[PDB]
Amino acid sequence: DDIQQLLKKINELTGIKESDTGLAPPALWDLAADKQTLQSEQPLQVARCTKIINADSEDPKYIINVKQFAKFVVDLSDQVAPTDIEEGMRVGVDRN
Amino acid sequence: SKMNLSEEVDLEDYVARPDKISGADINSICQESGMLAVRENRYIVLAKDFEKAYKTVIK
Amino acid sequence: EFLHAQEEVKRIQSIPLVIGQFLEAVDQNTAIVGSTTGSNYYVRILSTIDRELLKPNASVALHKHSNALVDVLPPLTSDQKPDVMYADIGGMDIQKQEVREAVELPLTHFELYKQIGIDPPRGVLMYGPPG
Amino acid sequence: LRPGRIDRKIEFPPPNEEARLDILKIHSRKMNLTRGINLRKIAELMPGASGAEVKGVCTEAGMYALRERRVHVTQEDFEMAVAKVMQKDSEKNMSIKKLWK
Amino acid sequence: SKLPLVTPHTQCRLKLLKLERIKDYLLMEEEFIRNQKQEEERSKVDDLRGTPMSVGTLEEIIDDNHAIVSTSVGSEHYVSILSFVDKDLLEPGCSVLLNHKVHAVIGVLMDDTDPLVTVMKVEKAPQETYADIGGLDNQIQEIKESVELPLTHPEYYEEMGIKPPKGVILYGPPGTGKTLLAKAVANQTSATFLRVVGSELIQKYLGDGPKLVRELFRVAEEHAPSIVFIDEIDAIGTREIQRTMLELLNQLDGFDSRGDVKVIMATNRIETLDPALIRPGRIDRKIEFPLPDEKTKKRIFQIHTSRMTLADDVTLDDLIMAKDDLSGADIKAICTEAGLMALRERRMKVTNEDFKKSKENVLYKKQEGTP
Amino acid sequence: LQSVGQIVGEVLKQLTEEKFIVKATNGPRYVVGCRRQLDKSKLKPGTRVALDMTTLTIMRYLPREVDPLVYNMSHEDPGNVSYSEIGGLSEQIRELREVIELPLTNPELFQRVGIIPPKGCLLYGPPGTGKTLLARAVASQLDCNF
Amino acid sequence: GDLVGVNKDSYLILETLPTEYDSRVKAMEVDERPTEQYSDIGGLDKQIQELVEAIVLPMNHKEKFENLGIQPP
Amino acid sequence: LNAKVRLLREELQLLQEQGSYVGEVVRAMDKKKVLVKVHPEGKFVVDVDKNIDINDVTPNCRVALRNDSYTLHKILPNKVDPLVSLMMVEKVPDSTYEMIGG
Amino acid sequence: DREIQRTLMELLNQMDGFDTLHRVKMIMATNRPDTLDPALLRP
Ligand SMILES: Nc1ncnc2c1ncn2[C@@H]1O[C@H](COP(=O)(O)OP(=O)(O)OP(=O)(O)O)[C@@H](O)[C@H]1O
Ligand SMILES: Nc1ncnc2c1ncn2[C@@H]1O[C@H](COP(=O)(O)OP(=O)(O)O)[C@@H](O)[C@H]1O
Ligand SMILES: Nc1ncnc2c1ncn2[C@@H]1O[C@H](COP(=O)(O)OP(=O)(O)O)[C@@H](O)[C@H]1O
Ligand SMILES: [Mg+2]
Repeated sequence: DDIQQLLKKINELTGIKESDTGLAPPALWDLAADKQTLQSEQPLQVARCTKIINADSEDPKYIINVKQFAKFVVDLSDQVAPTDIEEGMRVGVDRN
Repeated sequence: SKMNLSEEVDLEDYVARPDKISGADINSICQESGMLAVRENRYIVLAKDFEKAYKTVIK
Repeated sequence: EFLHAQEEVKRIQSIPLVIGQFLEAVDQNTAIVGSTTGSNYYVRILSTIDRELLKPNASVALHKHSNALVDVLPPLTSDQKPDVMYADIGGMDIQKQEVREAVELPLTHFELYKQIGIDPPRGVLMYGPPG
Repeated sequence: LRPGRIDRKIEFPPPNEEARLDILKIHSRKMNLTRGINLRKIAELMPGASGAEVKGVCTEAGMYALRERRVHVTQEDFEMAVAKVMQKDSEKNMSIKKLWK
Repeated sequence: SKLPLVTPHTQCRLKLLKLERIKDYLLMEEEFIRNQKQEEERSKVDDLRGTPMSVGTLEEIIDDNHAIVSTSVGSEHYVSILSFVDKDLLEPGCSVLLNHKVHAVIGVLMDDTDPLVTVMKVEKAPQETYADIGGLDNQIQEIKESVELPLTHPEYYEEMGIKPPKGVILYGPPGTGKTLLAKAVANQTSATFLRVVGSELIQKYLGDGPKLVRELFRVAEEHAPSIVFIDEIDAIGTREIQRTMLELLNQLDGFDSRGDVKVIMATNRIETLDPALIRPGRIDRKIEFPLPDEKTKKRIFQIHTSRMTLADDVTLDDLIMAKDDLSGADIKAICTEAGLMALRERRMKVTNEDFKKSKENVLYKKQEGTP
Repeated sequence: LQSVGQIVGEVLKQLTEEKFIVKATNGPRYVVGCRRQLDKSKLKPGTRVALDMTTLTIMRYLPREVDPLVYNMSHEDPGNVSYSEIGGLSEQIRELREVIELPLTNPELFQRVGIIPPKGCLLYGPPGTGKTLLARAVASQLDCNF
Repeated sequence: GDLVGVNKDSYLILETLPTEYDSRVKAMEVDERPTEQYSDIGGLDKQIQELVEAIVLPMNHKEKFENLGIQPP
Repeated sequence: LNAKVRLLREELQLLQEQGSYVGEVVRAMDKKKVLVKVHPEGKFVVDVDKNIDINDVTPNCRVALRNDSYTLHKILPNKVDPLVSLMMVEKVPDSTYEMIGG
Repeated sequence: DREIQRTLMELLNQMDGFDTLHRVKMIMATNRPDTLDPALLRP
């Protein structure tokens, strides 16, 4: 009985066994690049594209169907091009 | 009672008649007689309506 | 100053307030409530609320912003409601008496017949031709 | 029932005179009974009860009290109750002494 | 971890001494623990993943440090991966930590779903041992050659060029020690043990049969050295249930490479099983568990009544004799029933008559035929 | 463009003459008050009302939802089918017009007679005998809402 | 049952949209326009004629049918 | 009177604070980090506050959080309400040997 | 398959809610009346 109770005491003293998350070998990673990229880029949401309105082939106005959230009429950024996007296409969309 | 019926309706005939018809059959006869009365567009239920309803149903 | 303060306390539970359902109390000044938004929260109880009203399923009203429990709201399946009366029945007087003693009195006054100690009535049989 | 499996069996024959005495007492403990009752005659008059029907006889005596709006039970109430509790008089010529005699 | 094994069982000073040594070591552990940096790496990583951090599911990896991730609200997000996340630990379906504000992928959370096979992982194998099973010498050698030795010592088979046997069937009357031997071989080599007893893989849904087989073998592969014990293979083995058979057979000897997982199946009715299920190419070792003979029955009686306090008068041989009509499970029932008879009479120390009455009653618990 | 949309929602128990329980369509349950001037008697459990989406106060009790699914289920072309286009069903047309047309066209008959009109009719038969045609004709001929 | 683009916050309607059915429904639409000729079909001339007269003729003319008063198949 | 006024003032000041959510812990993962699942927000990892008594925090504790940053606040009473078992389980029944006769 | 039964329940309730005064009538058409639930068949 004393063996058992003091084994509980050992468990309490050593505490909960640590649970990790996976941070690779320490020498491999970081650099200021990670935090800079985190604070500088945009964590885009994912959407289905739909019904490229293309009302004039000048202001295309594509519809998107971001799943479980909403659907929006939206436009391209200054980077991507109309020939890049098609109907469907599973586009990526900025968050605000 | 909730229906209209005419003064010449003879309920005692159907009371005494032998056919062992049920209360649901009573309701069916009364609704069907009202329907016959409406069929002839007559706003009141006549004895002939009860006659036709009684023989139209049961056995 | 106490009149001012009590006026503010009253001003706390003014409309709009989000309705929710009361879960079991934690302490004298706080309890857990599940708002009708679906989410659950651990919320301070307004000390003005009378505690006896806090049944474990009571509908309550919370501050819209802070979710603060600030009010207690004062609280059939189908056409199962038959909507027919003894006046509508065609004079089944003997059956009327039999059924009325069989179920109606047990439904209305089963506590006295429990005082008898009998596990008050549970089942009656009705037999006869259809319709 | 094979030996490595479930280990024991217990038999529950129909209650005897003494068992009928207990069960009648236990289920009558809550019911308002009256002096002059003779429950032993009642237990003797119910041969081969299964126990549950003794809860039944108590229930029927109380129902006889209730339908008369009486909150007390007497010997006669139980005695006419037992008649309703017979229900085995529905045996008769069929198989009573032939075939499955 | 667990306490070591104390293997005197009679209450004697040796047992107390062993327990005292265990006590002393554990007290020194108490003393040691009671008798009592990387802040740069912390302030970098554990502060980039600023608390709180959410948990979501990785769907796909598109670039070297960019992944598609879902969350409990069902939304979908293309988000970068910071460099410290182990790429090879990241795959579709993996639970992933995310920064709360910008959803950044900040570490894989070790899986805590797939609960069915999660509990199916036994890990409680140490209740039995080769010592606990007696008399199955040839069967012990067969199972050792078949499932154990390839796991403990694959060296012989790789040197010889043999691809070792990797599927076994056990058959015989019930209570002869099939499940016992399975658990014992699970214990002797500490490769993890998975059990799933026959009809329990049969399911009402169209999917769950073959799906259950697939995830069972998937987890067996994931644990790598593992034992899969299909008890009562009969129920499935004797269109939908045949499809479950097809999936099990394909997972036994099919496409890909199965790896290190060993498969042991147990049946009472081997002759009734479908020949496809017993793939002579795959099921290359069939092991019979016949009813115990005299030497075996003596061994089983000895092991099971060993932990019992015994009187002088017990004539163990006369207990055995007979015509070998009782398996080991019946013998254990004899032991328990004799113990109960001894307890009824207030004997805390069993006698011969207890065993005699026990065997007579247990044998009375057999047969129903009059002629 | 300066205007802002109001939140729709069904209403429930009137706690007082001023505090009401609205239930925004697919949303939470609130306790709210009518604005200042709206009627209070007509605000009964089961009246669609608009809510100001800053204080959630009741304003502009709307008549009731049409649910454009239902709008499509009414404003659908049934065709020009007349009774003289259906053939061989004369008795069945008589029954259908007696159960569905006449109780609607002439309710006072059933009022005076006191008969509760049959609630509905069931049409059944092999595929392609006129059931759908029967319904089409009844729709195209009876000037009502179908 | 119309499709309108409204303000993301004030929810005022400021655009009228073409109705969208579903992505799968649009995937069902033929864009490649396959090329197998009628001459490539052998022996089926009676079946070819039946299918053509049933399908293509109502698309082509509608005059030969309406001059007869028949409902085209 | 002053005590009552102070009481009311502190009550209002606390009433300004929000509802702090309700969640249940799945696995403690070392000091200053513990995992907890909350209604459909989901499962989040959270740093414990100054009370820091994590070994008290058993899985399925029904622990309370912060409304912002979710910071652990206090353990709360346990969720028992075993209606899942109670549709079928008879708990500790009332049947007792004295009502058994014969 | 569940939602269909739960919806037939609501159809039953709304059908039984017909007070005598509404000028509302209803037609139902089917090719397999045998498959129809006998609940509807009740007067
Ligand atoms: N009595 C009739 N008089 C004229 N045309 C009829 C008659 N019966 C059937 N038809 C024709 O046959 C076709 C029957 O189509 P319809 O959809 O009405 O049949 P249905 O049996 O009610 O349908 P469903 O199979 O969908 O239950 C129509 O083209 C209709 O013109
Ligand atoms: N004595 C009666 N008086 C009036 N209506 C009756 C009577 N008996 C039956 N009905 C009619 O029968 C219907 C109820 O069916 P019912 O007869 O109770 O079914 P069951 O065949 O199971 O007895 C009611 O709509 C009612 O109109
Ligand atoms: N050779 C044996 N040695 C020790 N115990 C045995 C032996 N054979 C059977 N047993 C007893 O039988 C039980 C195991 O029965 P087993 O044959 O594994 O069940 P199953 O027939 O379901 O596979 C154990 O409790 C064990 O005590
Ligand atoms: Mg149709």
